[PDB]
Parts: sequence; structure tokens; C-alpha cells
Amino acid sequence: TYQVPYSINLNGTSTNILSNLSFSNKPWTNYKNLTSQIKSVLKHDRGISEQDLKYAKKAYYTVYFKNGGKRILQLNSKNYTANLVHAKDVKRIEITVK
Amino acid sequence: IVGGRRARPHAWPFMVSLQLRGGHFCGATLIAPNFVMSAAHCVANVNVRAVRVVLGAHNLSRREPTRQVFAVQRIFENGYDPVNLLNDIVILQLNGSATINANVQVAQLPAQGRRLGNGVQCLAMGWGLLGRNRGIASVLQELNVTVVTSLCRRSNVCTLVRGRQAGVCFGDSGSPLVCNGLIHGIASFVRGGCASGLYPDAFAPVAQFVNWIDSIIQ
Amino acid sequence: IIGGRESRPHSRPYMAYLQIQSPAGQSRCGGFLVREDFVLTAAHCWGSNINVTLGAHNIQRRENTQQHITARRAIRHPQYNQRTIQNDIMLLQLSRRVRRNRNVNPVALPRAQEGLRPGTLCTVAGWGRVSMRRGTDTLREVQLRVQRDRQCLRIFGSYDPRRQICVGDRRERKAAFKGDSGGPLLCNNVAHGIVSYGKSSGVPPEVFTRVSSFLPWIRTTMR
Ligand SMILES: *[C@@H]1O[C@H](CO[C@@H]2O[C@@H](C)[C@@H](O)[C@@H](O)[C@@H]2O)[C@@H](O[C@@H]2O[C@H](CO)[C@@H](O[C@@H]3O[C@H](CO)[C@@H](O)[C@H](O)[C@@H]3O)[C@H](O)[C@H]2NC(C)=O)[C@H](O)[C@H]1NC(C)=O
Ligand SMILES: *[C@@H]1O[C@H](CO[C@@H]2O[C@@H](C)[C@@H](O)[C@@H](O)[C@@H]2O)[C@@H](O[C@@H]2O[C@H](CO)[C@@H](O)[C@H](O)[C@H]2NC(C)=O)[C@H](O)[C@H]1NC(C)=O
Ligand SMILES: *[C@@H]1O[C@H](CO)[C@@H](O)[C@H](O)[C@H]1NC(C)=O
Repeated sequence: TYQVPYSINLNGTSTNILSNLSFSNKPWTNYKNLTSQIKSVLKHDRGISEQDLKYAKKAYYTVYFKNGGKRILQLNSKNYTANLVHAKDVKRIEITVK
Repeated sequence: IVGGRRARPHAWPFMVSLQLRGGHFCGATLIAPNFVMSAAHCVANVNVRAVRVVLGAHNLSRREPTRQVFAVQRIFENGYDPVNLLNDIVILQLNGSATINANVQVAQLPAQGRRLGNGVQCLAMGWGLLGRNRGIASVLQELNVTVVTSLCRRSNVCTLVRGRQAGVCFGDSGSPLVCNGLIHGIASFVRGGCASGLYPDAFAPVAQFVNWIDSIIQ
Repeated sequence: IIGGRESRPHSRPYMAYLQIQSPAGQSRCGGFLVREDFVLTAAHCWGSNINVTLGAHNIQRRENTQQHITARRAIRHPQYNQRTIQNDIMLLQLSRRVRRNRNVNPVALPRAQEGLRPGTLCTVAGWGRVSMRRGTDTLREVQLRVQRDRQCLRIFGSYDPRRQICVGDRRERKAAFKGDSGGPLLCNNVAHGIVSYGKSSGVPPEVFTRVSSFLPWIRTTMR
């Protein structure tokens, strides 16, 4: 029921699809779960694997919040802030690899 | 909190739940009748006007007459760096003053600059996830932990539960770390996952900001 | 569609709006009717479940011209490469044949190896976003210029002129954008291209799949 648009920019290319992450009936998420879902759509949409990310030049995603701020998360970082985040506060997610 | 136990009701009357859209998302500590202290990243990206500050709670799933609820009037930060997760502390001035009683009391802070050595025995607490399949805690949880300095930055207080997989989890951000009766830490970030058993949990080091905190609550 | 205008309702009766179910969520694409039982689109629009809506103008409205049909097969090109976005073409076999009329009928495909000379003005249509902040509920369209291959070779490392078309003058703020994938590039009322990818900004040129290069696979698959 909860959805958040995302896009993937890989090596300077982005398909013209309009895609969303579903959060079903569970709007409360966290950055560990979110990084996991971002890695899954990276694998499923553009065939990008964990090794690919491990050795990528740059690999991050930017969460844009509807209030207007943003937060940048490194795909190769294992540090996660311990807070819960509500899906309805997120405007969009932009994924950048290389 | 993963691997913890239920707190007895109102054992920690300075413990605060921050709530948005009806749900707990971060903890906090009452540090004066009209000021609470939490992690900067908890509110860096939220509509501060929508946050409810809930004092005197124990079981969040139940109606509790002991609760006192406030709004946030103003926020104060102290150089928060979201790239490096440095200075992860915020003070929220409430729209009123709490009524102090057995269930709602102000916490005690350490002196400026006091560092904790390896092995100090502390207590973490919070309403965060009980696990990666078990869900968010309704009753306040508590957990015995030990201060460690290996695999920790000098700009954090880090803690570990040695010998089993337990630690703070998502939703525990902003909650206090209690050591010898004083709030020495504000839960900030975990490494790899909750309760890894290898990497310590990282708290913002309250003792480093005591002079600033005093300048704010005055 | 960036920099375009509202289409005249039902002026493009081959246009298909696709609702796609994926593991992580839902997607939206375009496509176009090429026979009463087949829709052509981009392979990166594939998902485990796809609903096709034909005969639409405002897709956020329940219109009586609309025919909703499930895709019973979604056939990606066998050499489709998700990472490089090569061989980005997919055929959708509809679970039932469409009821052909004025609001729903197929569009012609080109000849094999048919030229699309640089400078040719074509039209693309879709229900995609119109800026990095706003979308549309009704079909929009824009005219774009076929580019010389060198305009994309200097930008896109997996661009292949044998399989793809370079489209859109950089100096015009006109492009297909998010949600327009799979829609047709129309030149002379023949579908020569399929919206595929570009730069994340939306700044042209962008890359279309070249339909004429895949005519043998298209005909084989539909037989
Ligand atoms: C788990 O942690 C609890 C609580 O920890 C203590 O309080 C926190 C709020 C922080 O300030 C921590 O830094 C601090 O260590 C420990 O509880 C404490 O246990 C000790 C005994 O191990 C108690 O002292 C005894 O109390 C009894 C009365 O029951 C006396 O008869 C004894 O002479 C002695 O004084 C202490 O009172 C108790 N504190 C609290 C607040 O309950 C607990 O020991 C610890 N467990 C483990 C296994 O580490
Ligand atoms: C201080 O603010 C509290 C909290 O207000 C609620 O939370 C805010 C985030 C925002 O959503 C407000 O619109 C909410 O009302 C006030 O508590 C409410 O007060 C009203 C009026 O007195 C009362 O009807 C509600 O029941 C209260 N809600 C709760 C949850 O207690 C409080 O009144 C404010 N105090 C002062 C002095 O301004
Ligand atoms: C397709 O439509 C059916 C019936 O309306 C619905 O159950 C299903 O969820 C839809 N699938 C997609 C991908 O939109």
C-alpha cells in the first residue's frame, strides 16, 4: 500500500521506466532493510551484484524526504543509524553506481 | 533492544519515546523539565512540528494515565555531521514543562570530558525492534552491556554484550546509556546489523557535550 | 514526456499503458499494439505480472474506451542484457485478442534495415513524468530529431547503431522520461523505435531500440 519511487543511474545510464519500492502494509522501515531492498532492485533491474558494488568507483543512494531534505547512504557501508523511518515521509530514492 | 529483558514499570523515569504518525521511531532522555536530549539523526530529516514527545510511558501499546505528552518548540544541534556520524546529539525544547513525579524525572549527566574505560558495566534501554523477525517492543526493554574501545572510534562510547548476540536495534536511536547512574551515551549507530556479536554499538559521548548542554538548558 | 503537449484523445490508438508487478514493487511503462494479440515494449519493463490497458487517454480515469487485458506471455529478447541495456525489446502476448476499433488498432512496423536518416523529425508519446518533480494523468507527445550516431557514441559506451537509434537534439529541452519506456518512436506513422534509456537528468540525446534490427525475431516470436 506504501510506495516510494526510485531510479537507478548506472555508469551514467538510466532506463525510462517509472519504478517504485513497495512497503505493503508496513510503512516503518530502517536503513538496514532499505539498503537490502536497494541492493535487490540493483540486482533485479540492472544485473548489478554484491561484488560489482564492492569494487565500484562510487556506490550510494540518496533518500529525498518530502519536507525537502535528503540523506546519502553508502551501499558499501555497514554502519546504520538505529532509527525507524516512515515510508510516507520519503519523496523518492535515487541510486547511483559508478 | 535484542536479547534484553523487560524493565520493571517506571524504573527509568527519564526515558522518552519520540513518536510520529502514532508510532515510536526514536528514544530520548528528559534532561530538564522542558528539554529532552536525543540523537541528531533522529530528527535531521523529519517534520519537527509533527513529533510528539511522550514522557512517563512503559507499555506503548496500552493507554497509560502516567504519560505526559508534549510538542517540540525548538531544536538545538551541536555541529552534527551526517556523513561521518559525528556530534550525533540534539536538544529539543518542549512546548511546556513536565510535572515531576515518581514516573517522570530528570536524568543525571556526567561532568564535561569524563571518559569511560574498557570494561565499565552499563545499562542500555529502549523500545526498538526485538529482532529481525519479532518486531518492535511494546514494553520498555533493558540490557546489560560493557564499554569497549576496540572496533570503536575515539569520538564514540561503544558497548558490547560479550558471549552472546545482543545489542540495541532500530528504534533505539536516541535512547540513553546509563553507567554508574549517569547518562554517558545516546544510541547512535550499529555496525553490520543488530546484535552482530562482533562490532560494538556506538553511542554519542554525552560527557563530551556537557558544557554545551548546560549552555542550552541554562 | 518532457517538453511536449497533451495528445489529442485517442489520436494514437496503438498506445498501451503497462502496470508491472516486480519482487520489490510496481512499475509503469508504455508499449504499442502491433497485432490484435501482441504488444511491443522494452525488455526492462518485464515483471512477473503485467496488466495492459489499451484505448486510454486519462489512465487515472475509468474510461469506457479502455480494454484491460493481462499479458499471458512476456517474451524478453533472449540476448537482453540488463546491465548494458542491449537487445532491450519484449513482446507481450495478450491473454485475449483485442476488439479492434477506432480507439484500439495496431501500428505498422518498418522494413528490414530501413534507414532513419539523421535530422528526421519523429514523434514519441507516453504517460511518463514531465519533469523531475511532476507527472501526468493523460497521454502526452513530443517531436524529436534523429541524431547522428556520433552524438551518442561520445556519451554512451554500450550504444550500438546496429541495434539502437540516437534521438533528440541536446539543444532542445524535449525527451522521453520516466514511465515512457517501451513507447514507440513514430516516423511516417511507422514505429521505428522503442523508448529505452538516457541520462538520469533527461538531457538529450537518448537511446531507442531500433525496431528494424529485430524484425526477424519479432516475426518468429509472433508465429
Ligand atoms: C545488570 O545491570 C544491573 C543494573 O546496573 C547498574 O545500574 C545501572 C542503572 C547502571 O548505573 C549500571 O552502571 C549499574 O551497574 C545490575 O544491577 C545491580 O546489581 C548489583 C549486584 O550485582 C546490585 O548491588 C547489590 O544490591 C543488593 C540488593 O539487591 C545488595 O544486597 C548488595 O550488597 C549490592 O549492593 C545493584 O543494586 C544493582 N543495581 C540496580 C540498579 O539494580 C546487575 O548486577 C547487572 N547484572 C549483570 C549480570 O551484569
Ligand atoms: C504542547 O503540545 C502538546 C502536544 O500537541 C500534540 O502534538 C503535536 C505534535 C501536534 O500534533 C499538536 O497538534 C497535538 O495536539 C499539547 O497536547 C495537546 O493539547 C491539546 C490542547 O490542550 C489537547 O486537546 C490534546 O489532548 C493534547 N494532546 C496530547 C497528545 O496530549 C499541549 O496542550 C501543548 N501545551 C502547551 C502549553 O502548548
Ligand atoms: C492486474 O489486474 C488484476 C485485476 O484487476 C489485479 O489483481 C492485479 O494486481 C493487477 N496486476 C498488476 C501488475 O497491475
